[PDB]
Amino acid sequence: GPSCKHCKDDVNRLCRVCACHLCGGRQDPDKQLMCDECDMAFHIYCLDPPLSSVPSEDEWYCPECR
Amino acid sequence: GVRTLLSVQREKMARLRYMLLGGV
Ligand SMILES: [Zn+2]
Ligand SMILES: [Zn+2]
Ligand SMILES: [Zn+2]
Ligand SMILES: [Zn+2]
Repeated sequence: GPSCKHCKDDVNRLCRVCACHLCGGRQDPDKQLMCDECDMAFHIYCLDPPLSSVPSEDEWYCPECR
Repeated sequence: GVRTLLSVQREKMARLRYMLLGGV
């Protein structure tokens, strides 16, 4: 083999490693930002505070790496 | 540009597509 040992690429399990590091959900992959430091995924609406949109910059860093 | 999970997933799909074919 899989690409994720933690969820064995079971798309019907939550995974905070290859999906949203905060809630684990794989829904709205278009709204899951990839930290340009640790390469985790984050729902814009899981961040505290939530981002109403996908940032307009060239890089983004999650609350754990900033 | 900020990368999304979707963008990353699409790139892996594209890479896979080329090997699915046979690399050309
Ligand atoms: Zn996983
Ligand atoms: Zn989430
Ligand atoms: Zn990070
Ligand atoms: Zn963490």
